Amino acid sequence: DIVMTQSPSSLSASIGDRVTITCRPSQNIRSFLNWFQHKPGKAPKLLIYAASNLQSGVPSRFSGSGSGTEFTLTIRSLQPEDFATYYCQQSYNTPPTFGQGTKVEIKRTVAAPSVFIFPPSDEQLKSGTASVVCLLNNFYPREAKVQWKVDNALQSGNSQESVTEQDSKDSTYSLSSTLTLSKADYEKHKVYACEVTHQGLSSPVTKSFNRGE
Amino acid sequence: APLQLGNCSVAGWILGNPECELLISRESWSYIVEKPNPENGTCYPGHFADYEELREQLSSVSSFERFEIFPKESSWPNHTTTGVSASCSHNGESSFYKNLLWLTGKNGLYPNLSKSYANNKEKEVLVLWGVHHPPNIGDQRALYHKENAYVSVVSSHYSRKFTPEIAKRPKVRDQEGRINYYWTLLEPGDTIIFEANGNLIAPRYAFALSRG
Amino acid sequence: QVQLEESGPGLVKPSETLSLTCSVSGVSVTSDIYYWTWIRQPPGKGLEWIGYIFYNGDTNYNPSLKSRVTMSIDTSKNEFSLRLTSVTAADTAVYFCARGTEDLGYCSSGSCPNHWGQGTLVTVSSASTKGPSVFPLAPSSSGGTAALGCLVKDYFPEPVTVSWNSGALTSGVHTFPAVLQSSGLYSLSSVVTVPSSSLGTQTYICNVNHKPSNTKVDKRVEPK
Repeated sequence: DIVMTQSPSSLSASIGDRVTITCRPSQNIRSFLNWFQHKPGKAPKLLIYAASNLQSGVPSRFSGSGSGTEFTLTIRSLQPEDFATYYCQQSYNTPPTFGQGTKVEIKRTVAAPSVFIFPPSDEQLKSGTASVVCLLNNFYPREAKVQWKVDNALQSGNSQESVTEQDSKDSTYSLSSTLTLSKADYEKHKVYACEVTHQGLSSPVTKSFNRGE
Repeated sequence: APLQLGNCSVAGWILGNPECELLISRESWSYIVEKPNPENGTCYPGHFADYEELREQLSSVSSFERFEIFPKESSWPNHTTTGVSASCSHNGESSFYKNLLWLTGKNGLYPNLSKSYANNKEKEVLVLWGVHHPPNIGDQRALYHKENAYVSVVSSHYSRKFTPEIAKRPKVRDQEGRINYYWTLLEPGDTIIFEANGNLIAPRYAFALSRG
Repeated sequence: QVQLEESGPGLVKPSETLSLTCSVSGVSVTSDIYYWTWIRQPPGKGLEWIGYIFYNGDTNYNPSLKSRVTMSIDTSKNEFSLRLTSVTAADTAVYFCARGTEDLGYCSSGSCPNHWGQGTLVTVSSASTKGPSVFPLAPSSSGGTAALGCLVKDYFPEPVTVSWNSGALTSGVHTFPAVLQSSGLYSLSSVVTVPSSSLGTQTYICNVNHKPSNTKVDKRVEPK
């Protein structure tokens, strides 16, 4: 019944930066406020309980402050592994209620992607579909343009992209782009190429194969 | 004449928090002045039983003297009473509440203890005590040498048996342990009896008082 | 020091009852100082607390959900459970079980769960399950590092899990978020980078596990 408003909903900050997330209950809740960290695919972890007590295993750069109707989690120097979504949770009246969360991403130095291309397997072609995959490995920033060309003719509408969550050690991203064609469409062409443009590359990088090689 | 509690909370002042001798020991008051956020209260984390009731019953007092109900140096010949905690640090060094004593093992043993106090003071006597909850079975044995321990406080109005609940908690001030604090009023004439073979945070000072 | 393993269908048809279990390891579900909680998170929204139960019997369920949820403890299996009746698409969520430790001085009763399981996804739908097809991304063309992978195509519902070499291989693995394809089925790739010098003599297998269709698929990835 007590409503939790966290701000901001999202932020980006560089390694070493001081990061601050605020939490506002819908009524005064004294010190009965906890902070949780949720790293990708992992069990949520209690970081700070009863407003300011650092929980075991939590690094001392994390600190919680405030009471009453304004609360703050501060990270005094951001590290790559602190990528997570953070939540406040009031423990003042039941049911325990949570803020919508603050997703924290890191800002790091530019890193150009390594590019790899994968042709479709023979097994898949008997099923009538051809997936051609292009991989951009370990780069930062997340922004990247991936264009497909079939016999040097630009493709649209027949590819999908997917991006991994930010890596917990080196703060890079990885990206897949998948060109899907019917087997019949796939056999009309010879040269398949993925062309990647990214801030870390002085000019665009093209990887290619010739069908049946 | 009102009673200022400074930077302390009613819990801290009445327990004898080390950061709470601060303040002008007073003998009488009408109402109790307390900051909404007091920083030094239950220095060792834990739940203070029936706290709002105690604040009301103490809201109005006409006479108030502290006195040593179980003297530190003669009551506990078979137990170590020196134990201190970094959670209750005065000036930097570890310490403890002045009005309670952390009884712990002595010579490798924690004998069954039982001490009593009869009210002869012609005033209501306020008696506080704690029960310690360690976070794992290693701590329980280290402090009290028994895994199954009990505390039983019994008077004419009070009759409770505490068994320590031993398990992991969230950390308040780096402590996983808890001490739960308890309190009863002692009628002029009544007698309170403590029995335990572990975990008793025994009273040391109590208070005689009246309310008008 | 305590483990909380969640289990359950993955797919529930609308109006039917969702059941989940949390198998508890490392402490006894009969210790009366702890309580056991379920929490959920609908896709793209916040966390919503479901309730707590103490072994001694005191329970409390979120008033928004109190008329549809019950929880229970099975001492024989060291488990506790959630039952949610008459589900709709609004009940599609990742469900977390959690343990809490009673501490009334710093928390109200049953309200500070401090050990969570990692969660199990439940999708409410009346479409049926379909297990994935798994295809190799065979290495071929690259500069001291080789890349290889598995394409995990055409499954539903979410989620699949991917390990490499039965969990022995973890450095260098990237498993991409699934994308919903135009067929209404999901697709993803899992890739890994390894030393090129290893491809002739080291074996690589991706292990794809899809609980909703109760299917498990191993695929061996060979060079070219």
